[PDB]
Amino acid sequence: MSTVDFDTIFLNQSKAPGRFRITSSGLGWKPSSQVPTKGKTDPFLLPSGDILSVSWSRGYRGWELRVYTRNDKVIMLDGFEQQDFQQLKNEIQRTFNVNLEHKEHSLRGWNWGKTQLTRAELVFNVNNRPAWEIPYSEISNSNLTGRHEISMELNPKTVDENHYETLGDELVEVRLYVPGQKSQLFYEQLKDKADFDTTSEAIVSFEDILFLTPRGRFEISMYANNLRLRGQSYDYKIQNKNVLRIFSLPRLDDRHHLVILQVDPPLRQGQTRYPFLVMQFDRNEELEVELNLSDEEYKSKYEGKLNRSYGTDSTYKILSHCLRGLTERRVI
Amino acid sequence: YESYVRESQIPSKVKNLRISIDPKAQTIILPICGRPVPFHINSFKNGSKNEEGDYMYIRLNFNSPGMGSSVKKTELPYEDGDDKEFVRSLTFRSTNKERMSEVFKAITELKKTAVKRDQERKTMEDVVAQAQLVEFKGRPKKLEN
Repeated sequence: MSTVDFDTIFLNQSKAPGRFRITSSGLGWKPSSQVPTKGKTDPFLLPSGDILSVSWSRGYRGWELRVYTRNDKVIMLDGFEQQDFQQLKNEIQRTFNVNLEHKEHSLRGWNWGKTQLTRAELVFNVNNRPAWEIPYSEISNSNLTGRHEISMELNPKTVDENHYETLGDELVEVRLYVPGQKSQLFYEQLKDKADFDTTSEAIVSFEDILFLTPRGRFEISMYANNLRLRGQSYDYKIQNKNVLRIFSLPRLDDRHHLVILQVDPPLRQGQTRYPFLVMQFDRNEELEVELNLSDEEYKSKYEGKLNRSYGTDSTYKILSHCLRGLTERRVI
Repeated sequence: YESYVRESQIPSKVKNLRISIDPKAQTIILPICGRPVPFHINSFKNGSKNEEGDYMYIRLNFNSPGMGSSVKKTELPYEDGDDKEFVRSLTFRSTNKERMSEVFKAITELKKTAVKRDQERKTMEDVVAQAQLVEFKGRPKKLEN
């Protein structure tokens, strides 16, 4: 029985090379014994009955063999040479009766196209060619971020007792823009496919705040240890310790209210800096906000510093109280 | 515009499963699930870098319709299409902070060089190719200082 084997093959973007083997019972992959990989040394085995289809395409480390399973999982094997294609094609056809499909990918560098939800992967097509595909098993969560905007979070692969160390830069989040009255139907189908569960983060967020300095509009997301300013062109992370002083000052126009943060070290945009952040509120702007905190964490850490819910009071008062409670700085 | 025509054109430096930049082709190759996906600097819009913990989370934004780039309607960085869907942003993380900061600087520099070259072209575009000035074969009349 001619066992065909390939050395230097990587499984699912593994850091360690392994030996790949084709047998009448299925596919086998085993890590090469030369790397101390804190990790089970157990061979990966895929039964012949679980193989649905196999595609051949360009990967990072040479050519990639992508195996589609009947259980809607995608297995990626990378590290093949271009010459291996003829041997692999003949052996896969002989052993599994499956055609090895050659899949050419779009290299145009365009960020527009059509998404296509295939059984096991989300495919992005550019000029009728696949630019990239994401297996549904790699998608952790999906969330509608606007009327035409879909954000997909990908499982950050850190340390799991069942996965080989990954080598390189990891994709964490993909945002798609789907025009037309269409993004909600696209989201529903994707969400239903893998039962994605929505999550909520950030103790409190304030959207669309006008800053006079730096000039622009920013979302303010507050955390236990840090404040985030999210701006179209600039994201800032300020530690609560770096906030020296909070000023809450009425403007003489008797229509706007100023909230001013002194930050050390001063924020930077290039040459000159921003030691003071100047926010401008309308006095008639009212906001209702519930804190994203568990009842046990609220009672233990924030009782008497923050309110569990703020009623419909002026936005600048709620913001000034939240800043006081999280930074422990007195409002002037 | 186009990043690569053949897979051979993609540099051999790509073998690292990391973000590789090709200044010659103005291309930002991004590792999407083991795929060397090229993204032309023209399609790229703006970038935001945030070092969260040990990983450096860099969100690379791309041109998307709806109050996007300041470029006039006359020239669009994408082809017109109501049925066209767009990659609006990709966020990557890395344990190596220094290299990831250098990669971000090099993407930003490549964009600045591309915009400068396009401005220089436009300052020469509507300019009609003029005839060559014919020098006077004697002592020319001149105004000094």
